[PDB]
Amino acid sequence: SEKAGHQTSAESWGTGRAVARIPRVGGGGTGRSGQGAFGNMCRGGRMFAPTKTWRKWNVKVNHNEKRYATASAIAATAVASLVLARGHRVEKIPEIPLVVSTDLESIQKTKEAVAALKAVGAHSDLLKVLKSKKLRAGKGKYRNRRWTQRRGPLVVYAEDNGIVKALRNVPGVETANVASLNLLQLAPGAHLGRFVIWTEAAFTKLDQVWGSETVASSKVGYTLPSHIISTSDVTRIINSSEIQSAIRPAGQATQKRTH
Amino acid sequence: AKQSLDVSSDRRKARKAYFTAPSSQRRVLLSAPLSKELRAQYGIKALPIRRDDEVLVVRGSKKGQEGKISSVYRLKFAVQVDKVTKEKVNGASVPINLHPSKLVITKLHLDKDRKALIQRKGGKL
Amino acid sequence: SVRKRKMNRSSVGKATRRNKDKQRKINIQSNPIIAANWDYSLTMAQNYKKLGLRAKLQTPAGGKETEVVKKLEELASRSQSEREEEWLEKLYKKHGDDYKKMFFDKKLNIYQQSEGDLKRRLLRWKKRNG
Amino acid sequence: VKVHFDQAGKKVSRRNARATRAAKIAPRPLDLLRPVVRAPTVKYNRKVRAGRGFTLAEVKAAGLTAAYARTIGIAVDHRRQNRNQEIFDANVQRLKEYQSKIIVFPRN
RNA sequence: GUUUGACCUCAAAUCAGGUAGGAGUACCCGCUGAACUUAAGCAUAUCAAUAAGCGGAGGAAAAGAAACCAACCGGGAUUGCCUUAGUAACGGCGAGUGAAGCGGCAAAAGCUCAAAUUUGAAAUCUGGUACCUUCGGUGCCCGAGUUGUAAUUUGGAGAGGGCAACUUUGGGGCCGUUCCUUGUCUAUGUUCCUUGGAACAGGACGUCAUAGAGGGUGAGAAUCCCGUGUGGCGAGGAGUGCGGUUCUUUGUAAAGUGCCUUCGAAGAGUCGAGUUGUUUGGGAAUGCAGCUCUAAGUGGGUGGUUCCAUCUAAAGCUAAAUAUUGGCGAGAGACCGAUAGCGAACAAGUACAGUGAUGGAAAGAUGAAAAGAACUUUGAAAAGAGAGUGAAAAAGUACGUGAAAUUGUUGAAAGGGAAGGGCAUUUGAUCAGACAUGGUGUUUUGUGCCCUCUGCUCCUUGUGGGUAGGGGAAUCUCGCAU
RNA sequence: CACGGACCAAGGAGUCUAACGUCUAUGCGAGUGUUUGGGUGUAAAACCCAUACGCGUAAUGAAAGUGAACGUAGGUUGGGGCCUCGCAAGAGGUGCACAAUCGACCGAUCCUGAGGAUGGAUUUGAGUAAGAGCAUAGCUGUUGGGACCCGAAAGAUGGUGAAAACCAUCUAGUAGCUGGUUCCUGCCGAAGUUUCCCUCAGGAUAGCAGAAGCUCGUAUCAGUUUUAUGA
RNA sequence: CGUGGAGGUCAGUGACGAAGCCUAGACCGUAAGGUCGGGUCGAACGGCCUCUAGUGCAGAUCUUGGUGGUAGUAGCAAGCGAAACCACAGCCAAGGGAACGGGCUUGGCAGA
RNA sequence: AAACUUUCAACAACGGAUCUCUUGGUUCUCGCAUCGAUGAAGAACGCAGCGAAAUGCGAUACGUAAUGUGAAUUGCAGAAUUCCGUGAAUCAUCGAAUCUUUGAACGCACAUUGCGCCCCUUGGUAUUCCAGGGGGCAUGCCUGUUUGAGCGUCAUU
Repeated sequence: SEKAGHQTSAESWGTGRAVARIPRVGGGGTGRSGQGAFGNMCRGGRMFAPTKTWRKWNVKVNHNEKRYATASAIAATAVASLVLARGHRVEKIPEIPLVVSTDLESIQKTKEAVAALKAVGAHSDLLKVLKSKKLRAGKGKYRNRRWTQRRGPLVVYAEDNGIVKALRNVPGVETANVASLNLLQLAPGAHLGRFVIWTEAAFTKLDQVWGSETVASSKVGYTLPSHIISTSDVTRIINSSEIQSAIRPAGQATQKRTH
Repeated sequence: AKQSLDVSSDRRKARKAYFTAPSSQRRVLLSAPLSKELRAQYGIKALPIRRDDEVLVVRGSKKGQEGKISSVYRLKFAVQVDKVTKEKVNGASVPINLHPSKLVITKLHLDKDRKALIQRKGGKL
Repeated sequence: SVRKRKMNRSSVGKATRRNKDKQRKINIQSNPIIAANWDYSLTMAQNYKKLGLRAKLQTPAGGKETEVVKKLEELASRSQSEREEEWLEKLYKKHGDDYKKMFFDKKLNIYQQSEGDLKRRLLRWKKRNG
Repeated sequence: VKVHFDQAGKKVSRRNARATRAAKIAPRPLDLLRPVVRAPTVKYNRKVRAGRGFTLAEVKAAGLTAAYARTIGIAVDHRRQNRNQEIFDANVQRLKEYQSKIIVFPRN
């Protein structure tokens, strides 16, 4: 508050009074009389640098950099090892990236919708959540952040036919329309590779949404970024027939101790 | 999950609303479930509680003990079941404050408005 | 605050108003054909494109016939006073169809109306009567 | 020091305002049919923008009357003048196309 | 008529009907107006067209339909945002001050007077009174009002007529929708085991989910209760937005459109002029006020290089976009968690202090339930002792956890006018110090996932996996048991 | 000397923002910047975008203008690299950025005077050599904001009291200063001053200690000795 | 290295005792600190990859609260009962350069 | 040696730190417009079986009536209730009531709980008077209404 700490009528006692020169409250017979106000060190005093409203709360980002991030986040969902490292019990799932038939969208009832995922293999991931429901470890308990749990699968659809409502109760399961695809959903806690269940229509639409060599973009003047390398692995280049031909002979990886 | 914008998921607002609830709202907040026999007869899960009806205690130290409600202490969010009493050191008797969620009704006290309450909630007396 | 502190303290209560859901889901009111054909799950602009009708007549800032025929369906679908009629009876029986004589007449044509006024009213009279 | 925290709030405010105006002015397109105008000053004369209102002249040449024009949702300005010939042609074509599109409901 | 009667003016009343004050004040509109402080002392620049004071409003206010901006193939009420831009411009060019048109957008809505005659009829309104379907209507009476109240007109013109074999047409109920307020109904374990005083915990076994927001319940409850989610049934109000349903529509009535004909008035102690102050960063005293004088009608105001462009002052109304530390009512937070957060989580603007204006704290937590310690006993009382309740009083209305300073008691050690510290060690006290037990190589046997007979089943490339029925150790350590 | 320390707990001091830079990272690149807004949304999130505008992309001048190829956008010299020969050591060729040298184009010079033609005199340039920016973020500097925290003599506005006062705000007033400033380790490591702005005050600079980029890694030098050549 | 909160993760720990508090207890880290045993306790909490800040105290004649020495002293015009003040102690001689000896150096000495 | 002083340890004291909680605060956003001469904001005096603040209320006094809910209130004492219903309740709702003394404060007054006036009036024959009950009497200003006044102006055989 702007008033907090300034709602006192203190006055400095002056020089040579055999007492500290902090501004003390006037009056008498109350206990509050003859004690320190207007000071960061004082009790009931005004804090150092009162936190103002006009702090930089929101952050401006480049729109292209923001798009790069979501493309990277999508790319990391189809790696399977990156998904396993991120969390997500994806050992018993048929393939990555996981694509389910379009009839998944039409499901109205949660009981049938969870039965679709359990048949697919996301059973273990939905048991990771629900078993990971813990109390918040802080003052977050009494600030409406009482419970905390693990993130489950994303379920990406092209167009809703009752899927958004079907899965909004099963804990951890988030849904996103392909046109959107949130970064905060795709890479939670800035860790790459959420376990993403795609739908058939969504997976085909992803070509249109982002673009490739053949198709355009659908985003105005956007292209997917180029690799500054050819291959994301170095050791095919180094342990080639080529490079190991233009190279001087090898050492021992650990020198024999001369003297 | 919360969908409506009217309802609040705030803890501070919700706890205050409960503790500073009036007697009329506390009547609904002190609801007891019916036993499986009455649920089969009347076709209803739970009702608000009153005086002259019988009850069976499910949870607590007084487990399995039954009786008839003496007085609904709505201020303390409690019922006081007769013959479920803690004997004081002076030989006197003091009733235990039970909560109606822990109780289960075995024999209802049907009045006219009580009959109407059952018929409203999809009942068949 | 001073006044708010009392209102929380009092046994009068507060004039509690829950009116936040109604600020979004607004019912259409001015057309019955639209009242049947309006998906409230969709937005304003999306509902207009679904119908056919234009939502905006200008080039909008930023980026982006089952019903209209029924409007064309509803698009597919005054006498003279007693004294006026009786007064015209007096003129017709006196002159006939001599409008020059009729407007130069003083006794029957009191308000000195032109030829065009009298003949127009006689044409309307000859439709309802002989 | 003012801060616009309500940028998100006031967009939702403005959208719901348009939603109410849509609900109350049901078949009509929220806004009036505005003209097409050549901007002033050497810098901006290449730009052609939405004007305020038509004119009595542009309305009369289109085939409708000024008072009636406002009731069918055509914004009419009376101080604007028809100096340019190309602007006059473009606006008359704009009105005539608009008149082919409109479907004015009966009063019965 | 030395009466009397019209008016005008001044009165009156405890008559009839009204209305204004005060509180609140965040925002808005006016009025008034400092100083500390900045450039070197301070007259401007500068704090500051601030704070305090004064007056006045509202849900917003104010502003507003051009006596506008422009110089272009012109824009076109106002308000706000973005930008123009830290640009033009001003400033002992320095502290620095600081716009505007255009452009993008938000929201868009325009109109009413005064102006020349209803003159073939003051066509108008107030009030009283009588009724009626009462935010009103009607009859009757009274007053206002010709020193002008109605209709018609506001420059976008407009009016008077004539011609179209022109075109259009009110109002009142009824039941619905809609809006406001309010009530009511709508899923699924109290199933077993462990631990605890208590299960909401762990474990096993299930259901519901458009409900796994939240809160309560003897500890972390989607499934116990209230809610939440999707729907449904209402009640009482508002209402002209429209849907239907009707009842009545009148009078030579009310307009609209195009052509032809005849006319055709637009605000003065104001504009402006000089000057004294105020206003600004304002260079073409900008804006305002005071004082002096004070206009024009093929007019007048404002701008552009000799003309041309642009509006029409001196009258008024008007939503929305915009502001908001107040009020009313919500929804929230990467906020604070009792020396923090408002001064105040509690008998807080209270206790209390000041003649007074005013100043103004401290202080949250027993338990699940008071089960708040009966009863015996020590003392006039103050407190104890037995005894008991509770899971725990090692929780006692001095009450959750109970830190340090500091205090007592007990035990150990040391002490001849200083202690505490570092390096090293002795003595005294004291605590650590394996539910560690094999490993290997042979030999009895006995079993099996072993040999052997017969199979069955999941899938991907051989170098697969799981899983039955018999037999058999006289070969076999292949494993495990003795 | 002096100022601070009775003891203990808790509180307690370089913060936030705007303006303008520094360097590093990221995106894209002669462009770049979604977030004033509109559309959309599981709703202050995220996701899309129209028209504009911001900054940069082509310069030379003072009122008026003109405009960058004699050109592998140059001639030479060097110049990281690369290629040929050589086991090497070397040599030769091509040479990036960059540097040195000779110039040119463009504009501006000193004249010549056919209103300024034409030819000579020379230099000049955040000039062209043939674009490097824009935006976000981090590190941090400068200045203003109360501005690291606490501490001074005040005036003014409005009010209360009274045989010269007090209360409340402006006001967290202004300091040529006083006291205090909160974790560990490692590594580098001074200065005590040159000259005028006059100094007094604050600085303007050089010196000592680094940070990065560029050529080189050498014959680049040294608080030293020696010979040589003078007063 | 540590503290409050945020995202993520450890299907983390936790009434068979979380957090806190002590402890003549043990281990690790040069250290900031981290880990463990024992005792007390009664309900939430921690590591890891990141984010964020009202984040780390011995001092300010610091602010607040509490508690001492002074002291059962002055005092009340056997009982009742402060305050000022307080780094720490208070033997001499001689030297300790510097109008500095009170801690040191060398001696004399010193019993509760 | 004991005592004494000091150090350490154990157990008590003192104090309220730490941890955890939270019907509180702060900030942001959204919606709406709602005080007063019909007497408000504010002050005072009171009111419950037993009450300090708070909250509620005005001699109808922690309420009365109305409507809904349907059977409590509870710190203690004591009444109740026909509980198959005009109905418990410090319940909810709230439209009808009362609404002390004041306060813009309004009969006159100053700081007098005085100083009155008029109307309506039930009682003490009330013809005298006496008492009770009830409503009014402020200022400015507007629209009227009314009794007037004015050599203010005109008319008048």
